[PDB]
Amino acid sequence: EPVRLAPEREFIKSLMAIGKRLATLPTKEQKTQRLISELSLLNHKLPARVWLPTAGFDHHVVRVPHTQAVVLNSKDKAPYLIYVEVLECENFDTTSVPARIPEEPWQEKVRRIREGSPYGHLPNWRLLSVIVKCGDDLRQELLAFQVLKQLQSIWEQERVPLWIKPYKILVISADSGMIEPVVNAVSIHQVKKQSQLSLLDYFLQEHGSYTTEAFLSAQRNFVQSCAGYCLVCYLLQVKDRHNGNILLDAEGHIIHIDFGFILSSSPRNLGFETSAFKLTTEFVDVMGGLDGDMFNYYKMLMLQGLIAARKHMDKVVQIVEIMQQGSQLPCFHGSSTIRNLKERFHMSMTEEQLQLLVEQMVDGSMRSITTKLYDGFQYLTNGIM
Ligand SMILES: [Mg+2]
Repeated sequence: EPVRLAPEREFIKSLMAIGKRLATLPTKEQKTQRLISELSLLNHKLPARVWLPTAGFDHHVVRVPHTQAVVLNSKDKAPYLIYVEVLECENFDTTSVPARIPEEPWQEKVRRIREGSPYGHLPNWRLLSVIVKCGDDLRQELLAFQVLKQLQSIWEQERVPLWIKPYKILVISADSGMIEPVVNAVSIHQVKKQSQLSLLDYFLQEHGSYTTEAFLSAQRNFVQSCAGYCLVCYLLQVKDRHNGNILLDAEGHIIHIDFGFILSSSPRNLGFETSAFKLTTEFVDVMGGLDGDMFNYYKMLMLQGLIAARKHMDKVVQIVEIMQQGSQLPCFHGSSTIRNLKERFHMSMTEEQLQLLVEQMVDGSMRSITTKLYDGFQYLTNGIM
């Protein structure tokens, strides 16, 4: 029995077909009801010789818990999120399809699904998640994912301890795809809404006090991820940054999501911004303030990260150029997109100049901080303060 492709195609198509039927429904409530029925049907055919390509390890799909999926918010479309139970195997080509067994945080979902699943006792059981978008073009997300992976590889190679979290994208059609969500994390919006704390106070409560290893560890993770995404947002010109599309994980890292406006995507910023990455007071406070060692570390990481990126520039630009040749995406706008991208690597600068640039960029990223208004008047008047 060779690895047959038709089962897999039918599986992927079934997920898209579900989305299409949900999209005929006006209300979220109705889509939720329909989704339960749809997933129950899917389970008729499982386990099967099919896989979720976003897994990143060989496995068979065994179950899609039909009550546990989520219809996501959409004005027009019908995006949805499913949890998918799989059994890991070492080699998919040699492994037989598993025999059927008859019938909040990530951590609680995993617990509840495992307990309710006839497969949940198996040691090779794993829960995966995927967002199915049957009417959204994900090629721009895929480009971002490819670039993020490349930057991650560059920083690893150059031993720069920046941290980012590329999330997997599958492009199905020109107007459909799949996204592996980042599950161990909540938007900063919700972290603040639920806790009613600043991020600093949240860290002190959740991780520990200033003298604790946990606090320092979380702070280090926050800085390394902040620096990583600062560079990502600058190089890719990621726009539409807000607390709804920045997540916080249980380790203190931030994760940027939703790359719907990158590179030359309209509308262009008219406020002379170097990047839409904004370093708020709240963020600077987590780093222990403007004069703090962790803020200095942040700036050092930005410089070492940019040095590393610059050194391997062609690896990143090539990814963008290949995507541009194949596709007519909104983030491309004729010649200038690539020119401007290359210029953001600062190939002509010395490391001394790059250090000065990082200072300017960091200063600019805090432009929304009220202190900058208060203490910026020397640039706007003939006074020296
Ligand atoms: Mg002046």
